[PDB]
Amino acid sequence: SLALHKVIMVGSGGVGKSALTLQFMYDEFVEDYEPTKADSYRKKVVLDGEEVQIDILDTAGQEDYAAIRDNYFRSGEGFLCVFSITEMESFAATADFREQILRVKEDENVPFLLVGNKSDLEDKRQVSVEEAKNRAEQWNVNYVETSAKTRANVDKVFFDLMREIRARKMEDS
Amino acid sequence: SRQPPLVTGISPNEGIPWTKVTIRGENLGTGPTDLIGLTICGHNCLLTAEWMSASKIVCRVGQAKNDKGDIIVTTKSGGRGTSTVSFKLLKP
Ligand SMILES: Nc1nc2c(ncn2[C@@H]2O[C@H](COP(=O)(O)OP(=O)(O)NP(=O)(O)O)[C@@H](O)[C@H]2O)c(=O)[nH]1
Ligand SMILES: [Mg+2]
Repeated sequence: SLALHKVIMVGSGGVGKSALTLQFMYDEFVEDYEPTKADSYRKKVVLDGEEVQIDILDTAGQEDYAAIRDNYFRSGEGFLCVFSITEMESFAATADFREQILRVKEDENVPFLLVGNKSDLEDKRQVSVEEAKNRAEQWNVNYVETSAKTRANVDKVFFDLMREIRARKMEDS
Repeated sequence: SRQPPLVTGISPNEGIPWTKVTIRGENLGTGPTDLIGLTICGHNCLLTAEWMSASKIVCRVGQAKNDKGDIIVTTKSGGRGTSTVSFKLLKP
């Protein structure tokens, strides 16, 4: 009977979709290599004082998915589009994910956040803050830099995305 | 003693029989010997269950007996648990 916000993690391989998820879900961070196929998480969280349930579908980075993505994306209400600030390639890949998402959901204003992860590795930054911000404004979505390691802004991106999904459900009901 | 097990994460969330899955949650056991029950889709997976921490257990799924992807963990300390997520058993 509680509200249920369905979030979907998208982005290229190794950008930190799982790390962000596991830090948010279990307050942990471990430097490990474990490519994702498709993982599901769901727990009670308190959003602006109200108890709700967040559901997170953590997906594969590899672009070896085509029609599979469509099904996943269709089941989600909000998306965290993640890339690593240390890998320009993952950043350029976001345009594709965005395209594929807007298509299946048939909504240009679907809850969406551009996430520049691995902010703690400033020394290896390949994507400038300015560049990332401009793209976010072009798509009309917020941009947030995160660190699954120090947890900086991790809770924020999940909460902000939920607030968007929340707002969305207000309008439609 | 402790509270009931609560499975809140499943990785991956689907797979063919005998797929290795990582189970995440709360109160999944105060120790390796605390685990006395592990059923996924009605299938008893206890024999392949490897306790890692109170928030993590790894095991292998087996052929379903149920059509619901329920993940039931039972510990000596907290009893029978529940899950917020489900597993989808795939066919080869
Ligand atoms: N320093 C640092 N390392 C991070 C951060 N986020 C992820 N990492 C590291 O980067 C690696 C890849 O992270 P991971 O979460 O597996 O990436 P992914 O996007 O889920 N991979 P895939 O698409 O293959 O499923 C891991 O070794 C992880 O510890 C971060 O914010 N800071
Ligand atoms: Mg992953």
